[PDB]
Amino acid sequence: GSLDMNAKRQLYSLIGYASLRLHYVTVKKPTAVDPNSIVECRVGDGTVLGTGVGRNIKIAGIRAAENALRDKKMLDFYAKQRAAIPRSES
RNA sequence: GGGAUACCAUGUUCAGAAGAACGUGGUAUCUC
Repeated sequence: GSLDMNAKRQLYSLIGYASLRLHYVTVKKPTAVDPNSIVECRVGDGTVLGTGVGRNIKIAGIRAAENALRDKKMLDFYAKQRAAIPRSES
């Protein structure tokens, strides 16, 4: 299918190059009165592949990955980019 | 007695392209 295992595979394997600067930030810190946690699938400090939320947070973590592999246009877009990438980059 | 997050610690597992990440021991809060 297309989740967790398949996700991590997409992110790193499919779009896991050098300098990409992945950035899955965790927000909404879970609690014993509302575990619910949302993830921020972003990279480069200005790119959001998607977002995810879940009760046991994992669904949030996963949903996060599944979120990044949900934007083929963005995914592939990076493929080319990764290949292009000009000079003078930080 | 079931289940969920988390803390200290430790590792296994998913996969089976690739590699990521979750698990596990116990204390506790909540909850059923």
